[PDB]
Amino acid sequence: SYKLVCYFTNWSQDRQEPGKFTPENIDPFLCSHLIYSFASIENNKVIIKDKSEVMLYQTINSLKTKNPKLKILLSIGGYLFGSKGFHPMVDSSTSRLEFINSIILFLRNHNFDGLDVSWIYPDQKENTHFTVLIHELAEAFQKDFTKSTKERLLLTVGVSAGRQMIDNSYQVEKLAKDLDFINLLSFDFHGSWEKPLITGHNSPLSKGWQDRGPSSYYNVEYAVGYWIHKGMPSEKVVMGIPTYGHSFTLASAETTVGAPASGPGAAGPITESSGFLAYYEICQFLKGAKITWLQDQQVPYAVKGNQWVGYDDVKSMETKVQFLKNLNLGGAMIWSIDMDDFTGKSCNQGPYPLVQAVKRSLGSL
Ligand SMILES: CC(=O)N[C@@H]1[C@@H](O)[C@H](O[C@@H]2O[C@H](CO)[C@@H](O)[C@H](O)[C@H]2NC(C)=O)[C@@H](CO)O[C@H]1O
Repeated sequence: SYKLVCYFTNWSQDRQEPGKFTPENIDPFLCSHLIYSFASIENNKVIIKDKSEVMLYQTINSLKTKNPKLKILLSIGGYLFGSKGFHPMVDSSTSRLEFINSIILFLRNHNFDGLDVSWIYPDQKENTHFTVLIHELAEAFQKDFTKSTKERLLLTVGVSAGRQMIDNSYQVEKLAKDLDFINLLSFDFHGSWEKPLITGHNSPLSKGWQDRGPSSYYNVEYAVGYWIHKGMPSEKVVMGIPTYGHSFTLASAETTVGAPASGPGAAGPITESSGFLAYYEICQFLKGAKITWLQDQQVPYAVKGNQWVGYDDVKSMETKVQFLKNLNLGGAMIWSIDMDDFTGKSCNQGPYPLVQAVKRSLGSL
């Protein structure tokens, strides 16, 4: 039994085609779990800020009628929300209790199966707050189940794949008791924010030939091994796989991993954010590009003109699924299905080429 946990986002609705996504684009049988990104916190209570909020509820109810086994979770956190978003809610047990009670009511009222807490990232400063918040949610969800005729609300967390951040942020053995599973954020290993500013892959499975010492932690295999080492049962690790890539503008003629970059890559036409591209943008980028498969890191990168893009393709999906099966992981998580070529129109490999390849690979005996 493997999970396929699929994040989708509430900002993809604002994009033009072929990136214009709403919950109606969701195939109810594509994933085992869907996670809505992201809720907000107002007056210490959970809400959803989304012009299409009430239509989301319609889709939730429709999806769960079509596939009664489907679980749909609500996520709070994400990069933009940061640590600031969790204040003032986390500042006392009183304000945290307001929040936890709001969560139970909201999830039940709106037919959600659970909560994902994706705090990006606690670090030293918020380690205690994150830990207590998770512990209090877990306890409250259990108490609520003790009294309910309904299923216990699930509790998951999106967590760092970086060793140092993991060490600083988490009390892993406690997290292993409190969480149903972790959504391991095994991507954003490299990108245009790095100093020195050199090319590197978003989500390498394995270490680079040039990696030594601390740089040898910056890959998926290491991250998964580290979480397990720290006490997370392998079956509670749901390994994140990205459907976006990180891009660089090259500073010289050199086009290899670790070549100098002047900055992020050119923004994609649809996502309009220099430094990343959705898969449906990558399929356009690849026309006229030279693609290299890294034998050391087991992932591709492509170069065209002065642009360098490290991304994940169908070969990477099948490779990463074989790896997670070999390590007895709980499944795969996707960030995010609304950046796969969900329409099928860009890549000409049918709808959701990456996620279908994950599903097919997971299901293959
Ligand atoms: C589950 C989780 O918390 N994922 C994080 C995401 O927040 C982050 O994606 C980024 O989210 C921002 C909002 O917080 C978006 O504005 C931004 O477009 C988005 N970037 C991409 C490429 O999807 C992802 C990926 O970096 O990982 C975590 O950091």
